[PDB]
Amino acid sequence: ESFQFSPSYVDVSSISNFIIGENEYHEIQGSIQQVCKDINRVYLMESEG
Amino acid sequence: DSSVIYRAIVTSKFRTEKMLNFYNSIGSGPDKNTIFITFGRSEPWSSNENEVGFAPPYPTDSVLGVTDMWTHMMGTVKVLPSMLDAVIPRRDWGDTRYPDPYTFRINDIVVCNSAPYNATESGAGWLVYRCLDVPDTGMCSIASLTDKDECLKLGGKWTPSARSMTPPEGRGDAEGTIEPGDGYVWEYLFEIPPDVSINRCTNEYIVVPWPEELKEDPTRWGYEDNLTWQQDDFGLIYRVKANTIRFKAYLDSVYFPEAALPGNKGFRQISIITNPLEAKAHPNDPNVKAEKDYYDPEDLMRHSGEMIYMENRPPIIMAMDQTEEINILFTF
Amino acid sequence: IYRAIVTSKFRTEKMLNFYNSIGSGPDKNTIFITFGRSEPWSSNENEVGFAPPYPTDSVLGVTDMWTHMMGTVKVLPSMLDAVIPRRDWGDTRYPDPYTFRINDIVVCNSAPYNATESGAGWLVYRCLDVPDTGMCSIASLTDKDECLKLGGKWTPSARSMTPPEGRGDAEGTIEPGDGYVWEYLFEIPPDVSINRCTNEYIVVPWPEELKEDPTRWGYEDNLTWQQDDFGLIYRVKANTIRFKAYLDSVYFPEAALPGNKGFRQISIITNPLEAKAHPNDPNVKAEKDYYDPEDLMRHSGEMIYMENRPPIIMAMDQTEEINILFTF
Amino acid sequence: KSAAQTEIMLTCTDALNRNYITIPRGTRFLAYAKDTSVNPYNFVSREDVIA
Repeated sequence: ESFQFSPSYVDVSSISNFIIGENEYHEIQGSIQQVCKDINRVYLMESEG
Repeated sequence: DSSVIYRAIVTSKFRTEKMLNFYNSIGSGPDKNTIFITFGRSEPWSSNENEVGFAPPYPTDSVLGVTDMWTHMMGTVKVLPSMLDAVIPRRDWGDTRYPDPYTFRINDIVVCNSAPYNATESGAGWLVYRCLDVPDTGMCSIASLTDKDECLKLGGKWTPSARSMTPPEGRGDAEGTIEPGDGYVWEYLFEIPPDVSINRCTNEYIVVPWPEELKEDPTRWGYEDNLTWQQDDFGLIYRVKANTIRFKAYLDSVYFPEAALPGNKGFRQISIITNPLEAKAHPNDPNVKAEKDYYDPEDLMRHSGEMIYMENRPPIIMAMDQTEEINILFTF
Repeated sequence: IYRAIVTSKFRTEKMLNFYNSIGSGPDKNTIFITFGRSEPWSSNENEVGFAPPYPTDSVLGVTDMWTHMMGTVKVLPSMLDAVIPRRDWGDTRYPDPYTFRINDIVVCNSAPYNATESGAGWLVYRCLDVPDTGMCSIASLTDKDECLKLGGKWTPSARSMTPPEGRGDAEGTIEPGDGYVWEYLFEIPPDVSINRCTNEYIVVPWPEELKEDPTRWGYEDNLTWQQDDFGLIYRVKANTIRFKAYLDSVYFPEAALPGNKGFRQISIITNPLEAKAHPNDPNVKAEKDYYDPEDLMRHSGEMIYMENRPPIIMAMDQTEEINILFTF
Repeated sequence: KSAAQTEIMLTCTDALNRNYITIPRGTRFLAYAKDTSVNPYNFVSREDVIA
């Protein structure tokens, strides 16, 4: 809410100032198993999926 | 001239530490403190006592003072540790009642979701944020400095000029209002589930979780998400530096009808006792700590256990079918 | 509008819990004491009259103290004692050796002038009643009884003849004659005396430690009528604990080496966890008596009490001692 | 007595070209009224604004 739009603007960004919308966050996921014999050994990768 | 002159301080944490310890010390049966809370003195302080402005005489501590307080005592009630909680003063974002709802000072701790105007997010209990950084423009507590940063470079308090736009949000570890823009930054702590809010929380004081009770659920307190690097932690109260414990107790007429009867002038004064021992028919018999929740003062041994804290009030009148509640807090 | 008070005992009580709270390994506090900051306060720091800057409490202040920290030492509960200020009968040096105030606590046998009785450890008496003639703390009152009936303090004129004696209940040199009357408490056995006692502060026994010997503490003699009692510390109302610790160069030769400007500031820490090579490894509380600050996890445990001094210079083969007294 | 009150979008360019750009409160504009007089009439930004 707030801002009037109206025939107004070329700019994409001034509107992006707030589209409303939503922002970033982190989350922690699951425990881990070692591939072999130690977990400190193993390393992580996550592609988005 | 003084040769050696040195400086030393106790951290506010040590206040907390005592508490957490003190919390540990209430026992079930054995070798850890047990607590009874007592009221008495139907007797009137003085004819004035009713009138406005009357202040009952300031209590006296002595083997004499004990006896007297021990003399009139109407009734006694035990305390379970689960009625003991750590608490910090509640402060809500946007709350009209209290000053500057929109103006926060560094390290202040702000509750969210507490109230409709406060509430950003439905389907979640109360939130607890601390406010790390405040708008740059403002005023310094030290009158000499007009810059926040300079005020703080010396360490004097700073009050920011610009009010908060929005109550803080996000689980996110840093995450007050950093990117788009604001003067305030907000630190997240944990979220409080509603039932406890409702049952524990006094709008002045949120109730703060125990590390132990936390060990049970990090999630129900919303703390499970984070990052500690010490492993399990749960020592959260350290981070918030709560120095204040809340005793909660519940008086009911039924345990002590005699002081409850119509026409009682009520009890003037209150007293708490720790680790009293039961009455015994034979003085050579071994002492017994007190399990049951209430004892007529008779069923308790004379003077057994130590009473730390004595109290005198204008008369308060208990009444049957009334249910009266007492809270006492402590900053160690 | 009401009035309410906490008993002085609760001071004692805090201690007893707190005393209970130092744990060995598990789920009860462990205490380390740390020194650090070779670094000079300022060129002056050495000079007379130098007072280090008033300490700061903060995650920042912590870090810095945590940064400089030279060394760390544990504390065993047996190094923690309840204590009250020592005052001996008859000691010339200090004023009114012979003039005692009601409820004052008097040690006997401590010294030859003190000593009435050989072959017994120190005694601890409290002085119930004082000579009738004296001085009131309230200038308005010339009567001890009236001063005290009102409750103002009273200073007695007449000195004590002899330090009190007898195990019995108020003695008090009451029959034959005296202005003082005396109540007995317990006797302190010599070994503990010599080793524990600071001439300002006698060491007061723990109830548990009391539970072990009522006799070695001379308390076995009395009368409790509650059966075992032993809550004696309540009677003396000691609110003050003495930390005793022992620093030695050997554990920390590096700070001991010739030419160190010494450590400026002191810090105690409770329940730190061991260093781990792998942060996922489970935490470990710290048993050993000393840890290099390295061998301790960064920031692990809590430091209650921070301290800053003009520089003190440790030296190897020197042995330095620290005492700390908390008044609850 | 109530002030004139009006909204203006202004097209500007940041010379520093710092993509985050604000206007402070109380910036000054000379407003020519339909003349009861020739003189402009200062309008100030009641508050700062970011773009």
